[PDB]
Amino acid sequence: QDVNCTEVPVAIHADQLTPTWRVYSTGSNVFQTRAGCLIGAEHVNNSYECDIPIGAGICASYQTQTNSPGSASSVASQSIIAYTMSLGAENSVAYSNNS
Amino acid sequence: IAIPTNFTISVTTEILPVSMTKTSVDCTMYICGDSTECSNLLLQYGSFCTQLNRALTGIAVEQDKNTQEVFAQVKQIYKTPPIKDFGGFNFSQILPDPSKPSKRSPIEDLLFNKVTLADAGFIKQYGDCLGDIAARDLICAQKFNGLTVLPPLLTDEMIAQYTSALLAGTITSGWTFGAGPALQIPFPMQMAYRFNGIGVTQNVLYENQKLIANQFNSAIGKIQDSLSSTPSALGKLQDVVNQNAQALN
Amino acid sequence: PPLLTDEMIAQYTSALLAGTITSGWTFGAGPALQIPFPMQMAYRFNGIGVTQNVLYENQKLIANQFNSAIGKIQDSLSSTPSALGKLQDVVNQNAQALN
Amino acid sequence: QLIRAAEIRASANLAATKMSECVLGQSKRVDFCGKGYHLMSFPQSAPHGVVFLHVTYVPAQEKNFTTAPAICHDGKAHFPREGVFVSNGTHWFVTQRNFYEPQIITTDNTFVSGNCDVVIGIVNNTVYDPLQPELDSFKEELDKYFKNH
Amino acid sequence: QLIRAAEIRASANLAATKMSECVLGQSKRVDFCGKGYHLMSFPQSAPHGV
Amino acid sequence: EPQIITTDNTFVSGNCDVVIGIVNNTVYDPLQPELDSFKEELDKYFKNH
Repeated sequence: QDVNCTEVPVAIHADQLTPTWRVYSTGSNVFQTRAGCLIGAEHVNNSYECDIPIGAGICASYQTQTNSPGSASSVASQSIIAYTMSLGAENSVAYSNNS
Repeated sequence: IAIPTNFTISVTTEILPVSMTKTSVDCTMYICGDSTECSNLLLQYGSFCTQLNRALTGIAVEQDKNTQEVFAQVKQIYKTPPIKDFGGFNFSQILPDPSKPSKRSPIEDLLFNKVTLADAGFIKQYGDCLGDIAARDLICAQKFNGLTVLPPLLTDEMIAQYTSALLAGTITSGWTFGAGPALQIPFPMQMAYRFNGIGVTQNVLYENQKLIANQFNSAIGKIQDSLSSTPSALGKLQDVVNQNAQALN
Repeated sequence: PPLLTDEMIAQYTSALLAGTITSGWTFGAGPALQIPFPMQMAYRFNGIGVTQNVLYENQKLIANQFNSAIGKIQDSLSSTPSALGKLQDVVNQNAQALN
Repeated sequence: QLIRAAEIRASANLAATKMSECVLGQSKRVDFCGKGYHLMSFPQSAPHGVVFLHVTYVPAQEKNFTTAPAICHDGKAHFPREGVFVSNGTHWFVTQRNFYEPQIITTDNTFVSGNCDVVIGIVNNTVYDPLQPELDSFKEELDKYFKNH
Repeated sequence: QLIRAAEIRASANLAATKMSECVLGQSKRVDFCGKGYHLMSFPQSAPHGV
Repeated sequence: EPQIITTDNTFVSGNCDVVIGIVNNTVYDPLQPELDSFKEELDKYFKNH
């Protein structure tokens, strides 16, 4: 939180820590949000209902991405996805002046 | 007796705060800074810091709950029809404005420009306090001491979209919107329904439709005039912001 | 000291009573429109689902009841002690805290 | 902060109640949302708050008139179904309560209840039956048939 | 004092609602103003209340 | 629950020159057909006899 996150990689004093935690210090999945940045979440460009609220309109969920690992992996490898939440089903009432 | 022979349709404004600023405090960093001796000493007082963090987190989550309860009452997002012919009732004064990037109605624009937020709506600090984007003296001085402002879950754009949905539902469907399926109804007949609701016959509207529309439009315009002119109109929201800022200071 | 004196609150209550008695519910929605009080009670009977005539054909009786009821209230206050319990409890709490 | 959050929770609950009862419906609760009879309401977002524009109906330009609670005709007491008996000095009409729309007193806009000895202030006037003139229209035809032929 | 002041504000808000809904009008919501079908309410002043 | 537009489920106010969107149709009065029922009897009496 409140870190860009160009600081995070070694700002935790990663030298004297465990490699397991350092796995979450860097990676291909680094997403910038107004609530800081998110490590370990894939940013999808489509919207769902809010499952886990991160903040500033960004929510996170655990979804069957059905990506290349999805096609390859039998389990259809499920990851954590970060998305912009959708307010609700979109509708338009057929308004007329004599209907 | 005394029976009125005419009417005025009046638009009045009511302002209600819905949420505070989501604030969190690192108890250990406030009390002890970076000293390890003070932290070890503070470990001897028990779970006071955990209690304080729990209470502040409860408040923070409650703020999002408040906003959701107020604004997320609508099941579905509605659009007003492209052709905006509502029998003389204008509404191009409270509906979203496509030209502006924010997609806010003009009244919403005036309202957002009258509450300064006390510069308390900033979270990140690096890059030299975001290159002065976040007010240095207040925000950075506060949060160097473990005092952070968390961002709300719903953005301003999302709250504006919820409001637009509510207006679209009201204009295109009436109250059927909120009791089940949305049922379209021409707006003059909606106003006639509502006239029946207050004890006035339908014909009083259909035989005065132009006058009623003109009065409604003029009142809506006067609302912006008053908000733009009248000082301290949004006093309550500013009071909330000022109280939070003063407590943190 | 409070901003509004007891005399001023009493004046406000007198204004509300006069408005109600002389104009029904009209003075809370716009101009105060005078209406004979029996017609007020007829309207208020219609509001609770009882036809107008029921009032007019029983006016005297209804009046006699209303007046009597008011008297009883005074008695229930003059005789029964601890009737104003809530206000006394507020005063007692404040006094005990200050002590 | 806990106390202030409780206060803001009260405000947010009130705001949600107003959103339900004034934007999503029409409220009969006087002064709950708007001064005057509430027609509708429109919400607007403000920083950390909501602004409701309450559109209400305020009567204006009232004139005095004289009133009675019932009309005695043919020994029967007539009361208005939905309206008031109103007099403009000479003639008696029935008008809806919140807007002056005078109408002739007929059996369609009045109902009978008892004789006119029990109601205080009952006045004398004619109640027009829309069926008698229609019947007479061809009772005249009968008279013409039996007099001119 | 702050907690007690929050409690009285809730009684004053309730009192204001009763003033509006029962003195300035006729209320259909039940048991809000009295027991039975509400006809009309009258306000009176008490040293710190109504 | 569709019903026929009659003079018992409608009320009259003014002439159809001020309401926007008014449409033409017959409003059925229950008394006219019944009265015509024996107006025909009158016509029969005064024409066939």
